Amino acid sequence: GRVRTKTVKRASKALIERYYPKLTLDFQTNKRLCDEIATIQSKRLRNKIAGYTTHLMKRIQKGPVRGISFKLQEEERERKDQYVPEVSRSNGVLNVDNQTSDLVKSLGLKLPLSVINVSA
Amino acid sequence: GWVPVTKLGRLVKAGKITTIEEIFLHSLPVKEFQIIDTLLPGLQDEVMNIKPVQKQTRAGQRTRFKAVVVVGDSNGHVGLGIKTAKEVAGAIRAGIIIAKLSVIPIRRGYWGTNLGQPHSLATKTTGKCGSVTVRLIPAPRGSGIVASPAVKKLLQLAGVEDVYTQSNGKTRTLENTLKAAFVAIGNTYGFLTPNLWAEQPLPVSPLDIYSDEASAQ
Amino acid sequence: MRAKWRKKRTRRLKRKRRKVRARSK
Amino acid sequence: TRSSVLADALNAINNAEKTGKRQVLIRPSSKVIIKFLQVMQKHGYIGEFEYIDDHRSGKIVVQLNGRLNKCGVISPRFNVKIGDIEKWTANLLPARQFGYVILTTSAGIMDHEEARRKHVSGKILGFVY
Amino acid sequence: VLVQDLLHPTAASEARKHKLKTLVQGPRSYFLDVKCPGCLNITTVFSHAQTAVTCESCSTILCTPTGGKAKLSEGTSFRRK
Amino acid sequence: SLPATFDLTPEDAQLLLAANTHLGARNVQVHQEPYVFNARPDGVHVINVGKTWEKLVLAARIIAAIPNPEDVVAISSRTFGQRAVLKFAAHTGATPIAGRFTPGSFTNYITRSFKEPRLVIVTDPRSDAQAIKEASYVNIPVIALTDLDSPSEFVDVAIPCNNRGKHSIGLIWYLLAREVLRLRGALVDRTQPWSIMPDLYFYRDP
Amino acid sequence: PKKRASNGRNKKGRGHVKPVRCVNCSKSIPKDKAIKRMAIRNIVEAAAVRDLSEASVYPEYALPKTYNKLHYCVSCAIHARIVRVRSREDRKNRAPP
Amino acid sequence: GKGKPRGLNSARKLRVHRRNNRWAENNYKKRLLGTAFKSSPFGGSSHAKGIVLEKLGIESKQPNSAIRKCVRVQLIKNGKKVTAFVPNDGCLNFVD
Amino acid sequence: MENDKGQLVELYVPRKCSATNRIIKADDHASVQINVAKVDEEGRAIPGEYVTYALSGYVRSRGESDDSLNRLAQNDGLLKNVWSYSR
RNA sequence: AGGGGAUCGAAGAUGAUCAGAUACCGUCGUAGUCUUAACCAUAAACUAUGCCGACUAGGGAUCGGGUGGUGUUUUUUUAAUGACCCACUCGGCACCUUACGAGAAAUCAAAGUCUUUGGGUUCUGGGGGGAGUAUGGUCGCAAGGCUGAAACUUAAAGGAAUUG
Ligand SMILES: [Mg+2]
Ligand SMILES: [Mg+2]
Ligand SMILES: [Mg+2]
Ligand SMILES: [Mg+2]
Ligand SMILES: [Mg+2]
Ligand SMILES: [Mg+2]
Ligand SMILES: [Mg+2]
Ligand SMILES: [Mg+2]
Ligand SMILES: [Mg+2]
Ligand SMILES: [Mg+2]
Ligand SMILES: [Mg+2]
Ligand SMILES: [Mg+2]
Ligand SMILES: [Mg+2]
Ligand SMILES: [Mg+2]
Ligand SMILES: [Mg+2]
Ligand SMILES: [Mg+2]
Ligand SMILES: [Mg+2]
Ligand SMILES: [Zn+2]
Ligand SMILES: [Zn+2]
Repeated sequence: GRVRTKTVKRASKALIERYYPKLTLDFQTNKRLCDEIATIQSKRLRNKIAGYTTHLMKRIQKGPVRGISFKLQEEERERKDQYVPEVSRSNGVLNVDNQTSDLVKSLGLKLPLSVINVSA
Repeated sequence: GWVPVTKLGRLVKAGKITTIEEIFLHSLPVKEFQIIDTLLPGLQDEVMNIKPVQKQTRAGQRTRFKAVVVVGDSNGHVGLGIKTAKEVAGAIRAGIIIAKLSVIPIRRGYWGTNLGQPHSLATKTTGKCGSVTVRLIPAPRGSGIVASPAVKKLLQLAGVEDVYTQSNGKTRTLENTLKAAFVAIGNTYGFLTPNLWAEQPLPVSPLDIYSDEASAQ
Repeated sequence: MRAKWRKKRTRRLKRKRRKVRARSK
Repeated sequence: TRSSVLADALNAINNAEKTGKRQVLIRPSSKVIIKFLQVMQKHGYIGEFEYIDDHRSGKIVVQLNGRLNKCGVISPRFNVKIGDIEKWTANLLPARQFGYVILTTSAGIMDHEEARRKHVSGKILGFVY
Repeated sequence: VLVQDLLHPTAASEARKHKLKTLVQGPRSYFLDVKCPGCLNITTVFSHAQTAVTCESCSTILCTPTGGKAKLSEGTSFRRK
Repeated sequence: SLPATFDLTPEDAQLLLAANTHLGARNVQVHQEPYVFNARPDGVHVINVGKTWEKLVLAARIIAAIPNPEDVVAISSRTFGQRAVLKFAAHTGATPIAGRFTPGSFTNYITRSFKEPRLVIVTDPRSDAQAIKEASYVNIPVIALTDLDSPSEFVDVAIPCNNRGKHSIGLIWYLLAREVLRLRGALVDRTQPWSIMPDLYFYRDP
Repeated sequence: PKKRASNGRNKKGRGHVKPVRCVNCSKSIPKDKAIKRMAIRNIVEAAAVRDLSEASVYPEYALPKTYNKLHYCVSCAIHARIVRVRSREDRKNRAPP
Repeated sequence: GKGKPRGLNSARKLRVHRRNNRWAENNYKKRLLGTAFKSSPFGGSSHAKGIVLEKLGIESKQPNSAIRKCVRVQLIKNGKKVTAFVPNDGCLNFVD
Repeated sequence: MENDKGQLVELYVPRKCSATNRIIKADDHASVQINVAKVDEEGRAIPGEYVTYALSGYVRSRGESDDSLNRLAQNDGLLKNVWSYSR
């Protein structure tokens, strides 16, 4: 099997967490990045890592991934945020119940009227 | 260096709260022992008991060590902490800390005359824990602590000059007995007497006052 | 031994002593 | 069968308090319940109360403040002997500085302290603190 | 719950209860003047008869006994007082 | 303390009857709600929306009243709440908890999810039961969006609405946001429909 | 100690139900404690039904199952049929599938 | 109330039942039956003086292996016969 | 809890639950203190100035936290027909 | 003591298995199993949990009774019936969820309202064996039931839960 141990997956997380600008979809440079940007004790463990931190990278591009939040998303989430122009005052009148009406008449005032009956 | 976590921890070294009485007033959940350290330094340690326990293991027989510790001044504040560890030192180390966090107030009182400085309790009180019931009775002055050596010490450390005691249960099992004698003294600032019927305006929360001088960044 | 087999054990025992004693009536 | 009409009112009062209520309705009231009810109220362990009148034995609604931990009843109305009133309070009151043992004496239902001042004694029935 | 007016219960929650568990107890049956327009006069019946109430002059019938409330017979009118 | 004009207005009521906030629960109906109002025949119970609108006001009257508007936490595990809360938080002080809560966030400093707020607002104490449970381990007031079958234990001030889905939750959260900015904060004089659309606090698709 | 609130099985307010005889070992066993099963199955079987219809008169006929209610003795009910044995909790659950 | 009569005249039942139940007390029943004076090799008395019949070598119960050294004595006020132990190292060499 | 002469001996006079007038002790880390806001004319909400209420851990556990506050705030004149003393 | 005696079947007899196999499995089958007239009076006769009264907390089912409904369905000409549906209310057999509370726990709307120890009343237990034995009394045709000790011995026996 080729399941990456935690130490690799843990480390990839930590690096994407705080170096998403820098880092790439390219392993080859992600490799070199790891040298400057982190101490590792063996060439094997580094590529093992950088390969996977590239993987995680390559698919953040296609949507978020649980476990990694470099803040830059939570604000992307708010500026990518808006909708509406229609609401739910058209058309005509609020349709209510017999007693929903009675609720109105027994506290408030102005209301377009529209009743119904319901069955067992 | 300290470095507190928790809002409340920060406020303390911030010198913006002065006594636990405050903390108790608003029932503030303590989480950081140095809070009760810098608040009440006169605290002294008493190791009450160490007894072996044994777990069987799918490859081993862990026998770690359970230590019971009581901390207090002798002026209205006790603690009861219990911890088991692989070493007795470690058990005693951790125990004192938990006993710090646990620290409660005691409501002492007068046997039955208004005279100089409360020496006994406020009411009879009962604490239970497991099978042991410990029952504390207000006693005249110079009666002393009428209780078995352990409970006599837990009481002493909370600063009780004269009480009577009575116990029901398998008292031999120290752990539960002291835990019940603990519950007993905790129950003094629960029991509502006439002298506390008068209404108080209801104080403002330290976390809202020095809100600023708490808070993270 | 099973309780009920012991209950039977001594039921018999009394019958013999019940017997031997009659001998002397 | 209903055996002590005091016992029931008292317990009701206590179960209400315990559960954080402010009012009981007790049934079925009597001269004694009232007098007992009246004695607690005199030292403020309950608010006001009302006798509602079923054309029967009665009902009572009590209003509770929360100042009350316990109101018990002494089931056989033992004789107390003016000397022995001390031994009772000691047995079953939290301290010597408050709480009352209430009892029925030749000259009225009254808490032990009043009983002391008036120099009468009699039978014992209940207590408050 | 926790604080309520036991002294002034609401007419409805009061009404739905049992005839003995109301505030002060009292019946929930009623009486009625009853006429079967063969005759002219009005005999006063109990809502929970038991006896099959024999009318005044004409031994016609009137109501029948039931579980609780009497079943009035055929063509008859009433009023609760 | 009574305001004067903070009565339930025309357009307010209209908003709530289009959200169907007044549609309370069915043959399920918690003992502890007189927030009801005459049983709708065949199932539903109708909710006194004034009582709703009033509770909402308390809600606002207590949210604003926290010195640092950010340690006023707004949680929702339910999806129909998530889109609302994030939008509630953004608009006010408040910190948001959408989706998973992660237990030991109020107990246990050590946890990286750690908080320590002065107040909690929750949308459905069934699903978010964790939060309500946790706050009671460490004295923290709680504000709740409740239905007629919600578990009122350990929540002070309910807001009797309709977590039966749709728009209600958002609607309520919006109004919540609306009144806390109106309160002590930058907003307006009279009615003033507020720029922001209520569909901004809405569950999306597909 | 005790192990089930339904003690053995299903008798609250009765004192005596009546024994049935285990379908497998003929052990007597109270009808309420009895482990039962409707053995609704076809007369034919799996793939015999093709041959059935084909070498028959009429069209398609009807085909009527056998029905017979089964009673097992616990030990039998455990030894093969419905039983397994469940966790302390999974025991509590009375839903079938 | 669980059990015991609470009433104000129920004092007779309350004593009787106590008389009754005392018998389940070991030393009360020993005392009142006079088990002392009747069984017991001594009189009921603190010590008793007898005469030495044979010298015994009683082997000890497990997990203890030893030979315990005793004397059969025949009590003088009694003729009741009794085996008794002879404490400390040697000492059996004192008797005869 | 005074003494022989004046002198307020014995520290700490605890808060009582606004709803039950029972003591709110220390390890009661499930009790709660709510601040409701003093306000002025035309919205606005006078910071630092609250009308405050305190509810015991018991009460909140029992579910009565809402209802009981409804009463308390309303008959302090800050709820307008929400509660009802009769049932 | 009569009748009955299909079935199944203590005893007994056999076939087998087994080192043995007085058994488990197979066969034969006495008594018995059923009933009448008398006995016997015991079961883990169990909820291993006295009865009467009060109080304390939520939820959906169901059983019997009753009340309310310009409810549904039955058609005939609409009712009247009947069954069904919804709300409430008494009294049942139970279950669910919680626990303020209780407990050594397992668990418990009672096993709750108990060192803050008293509603009324009945009954039984007081370390383990010895032993439900000996003895006396009594009931029984019997088998046996009820009542029921001691000497002597002994440091544990026992309960619930945990890890193995
Ligand atoms: Mg020791
Ligand atoms: Mg002869
Ligand atoms: Mg076991
Ligand atoms: Mg077993
Ligand atoms: Mg039976
Ligand atoms: Mg005995
Ligand atoms: Mg010899
Ligand atoms: Mg002589
Ligand atoms: Mg035969
Ligand atoms: Mg044979
Ligand atoms: Mg053979
Ligand atoms: Mg044989
Ligand atoms: Mg028996
Ligand atoms: Mg059973
Ligand atoms: Mg119920
Ligand atoms: Mg009907
Ligand atoms: Mg030994
Ligand atoms: Zn007529
Ligand atoms: Zn079987």
